[PDB]
Amino acid sequence: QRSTSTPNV
Amino acid sequence: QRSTSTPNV
Amino acid sequence: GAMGSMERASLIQKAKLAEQAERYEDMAAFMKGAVEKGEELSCEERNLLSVAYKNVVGGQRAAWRVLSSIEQKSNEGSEEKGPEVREYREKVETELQGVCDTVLGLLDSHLIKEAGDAESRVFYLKMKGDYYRYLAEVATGDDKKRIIDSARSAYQEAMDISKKEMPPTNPIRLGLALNFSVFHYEIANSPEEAISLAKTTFDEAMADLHTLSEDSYKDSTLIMQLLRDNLTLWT
Amino acid sequence: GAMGSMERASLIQKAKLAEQAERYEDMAAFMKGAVEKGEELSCEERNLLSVAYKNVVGGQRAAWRVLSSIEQKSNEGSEEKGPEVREYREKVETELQGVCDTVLGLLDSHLIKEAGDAESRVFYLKMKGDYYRYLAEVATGDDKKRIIDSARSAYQEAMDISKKEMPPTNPIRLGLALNFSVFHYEIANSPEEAISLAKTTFDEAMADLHTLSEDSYKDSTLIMQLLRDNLTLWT
Ligand SMILES: *CC(=O)N1CC2(C1)CN(S(=O)(=O)c1ccc(I)cc1)CCO2
Ligand SMILES: *CC(=O)N1CC2(C1)CN(S(=O)(=O)c1ccc(I)cc1)CCO2
Ligand SMILES: [Cl-]
Ligand SMILES: [Cl-]
Ligand SMILES: [Mg+2]
Ligand SMILES: [Mg+2]
Ligand SMILES: [Mg+2]
Ligand SMILES: [Mg+2]
Ligand SMILES: [Mg+2]
Ligand SMILES: [Mg+2]
Repeated sequence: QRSTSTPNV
Repeated sequence: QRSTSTPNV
Repeated sequence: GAMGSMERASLIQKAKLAEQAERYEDMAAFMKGAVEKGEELSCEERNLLSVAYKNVVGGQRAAWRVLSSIEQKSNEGSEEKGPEVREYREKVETELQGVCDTVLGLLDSHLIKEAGDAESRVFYLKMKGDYYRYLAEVATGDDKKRIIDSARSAYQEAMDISKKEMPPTNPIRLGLALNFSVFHYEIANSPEEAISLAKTTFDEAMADLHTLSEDSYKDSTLIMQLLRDNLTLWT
Repeated sequence: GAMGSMERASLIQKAKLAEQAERYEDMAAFMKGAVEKGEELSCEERNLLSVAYKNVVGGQRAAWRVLSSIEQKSNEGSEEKGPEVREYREKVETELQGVCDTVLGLLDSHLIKEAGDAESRVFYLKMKGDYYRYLAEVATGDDKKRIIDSARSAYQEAMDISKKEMPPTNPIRLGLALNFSVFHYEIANSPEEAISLAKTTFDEAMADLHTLSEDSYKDSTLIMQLLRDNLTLWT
């Protein structure tokens, strides 16, 4: 599973 | 609410 | 056009890849290229064409509805915000119309005229009805009535063939009837016609389910549920 | 370019409309036009720029991953299917690279050089790191090492400023640290560096939460949870 980067907000 | 038309399959 | 140099089979292969990648604009371009090779399309290839353009126009229709709603609200106590909402709604609308015109163009040059089997001819005429219906959704001018009539005429021709040539459970026949019922309800201001068509279609399909294999039964009942969903919404 | 004739404020207004309509390619084009007016961007306008391009490149990255996986499988007992998978992966890759180059171009001409406040400068340097990282995801050639180093250098400059100029709970500082940790883990083959950065970032933010209003607390803790999610994944 891929690491999470900063999402849109 | 909108009527449902044929979906993709 | 731009796909002129690519093999038909490669266009079909790439359409399938684009579908997997959820790249529907690419998928549509590949399938337009395939149609423009001039050969008739198989059932699977018609499905690829359908999926690609439905997804493209579907996104445009959703965007158009968002923008139209904002525009309507602007025209109620509303503060003046200038021409931008209208301009941008118009931009999206023009693009949507362009996609519809592209599909109608493929149908007219020359998919429909070469389609002689019931499955192909009904499918293409349904598609013609659908894309005129999408044009009708955004029409307001001198031409809205003619667009509506064009949709009606395509659906009616498809209906006439489907009733003569296909069993009542045939998925193309069912999907056509579903969409023509939506036309009646949403476009033609004919809710009673819509309800009648959906009811009759459902009932005649129900009576023919016994003739079907397990797999065909699954296909037919899915669309029948959509008829039922609309009947519930409409009554 | 094509947005040269539109007012800055109209481009911003239309970017917001495009966001509402989930029209992210349009949103990106409007915000590119706004940047090219030559004025600095506010925090809200930087957010619009960010959202637009993140959504565009995000779809490209997802598509690229699908196609790369199909391509890898083709190269295992696999039957030869010709050049189409590679060609189409290359097409998507080229488009992705183009978007990255466009963003990096805006940053270089002239967003970064005019950014003197910590929030703006850190944000833009983070963005530079991110888009080099996306280039690195698809790089295989003579240049992969240099692309990685370019990402690293941008993130490091951003990190240095953020540590000096922003509290440990600042969302831009936190998001930068999150993304630089992902760089370390996913790109630079440095999982220990990734874990260390995520841990230290989380812990220093935790210790500063007491200084925050309810609303700022919400913002900081959201990103902290993402650090924690990655730490859980990575350990
Ligand atoms: C075999 C053939 O020509 N096909 C075209 C189709 C398969 C069916 N169409 S459709 O719009 O008629 C349709 C029927 C049932 C369902 I559930 C969805 C759509 C779509 C493309 O593939
Ligand atoms: C105020 C300012 O310059 N902003 C840019 C931002 C608000 C924040 N970035 S971000 O990538 O730094 C980010 C931080 C926290 C979260 I949750 C997501 C993203 C995104 C654009 O808006
Ligand atoms: Cl516009
Ligand atoms: Cl290609
Ligand atoms: Mg040939
Ligand atoms: Mg007022
Ligand atoms: Mg118009
Ligand atoms: Mg001006
Ligand atoms: Mg074999
Ligand atoms: Mg390449």
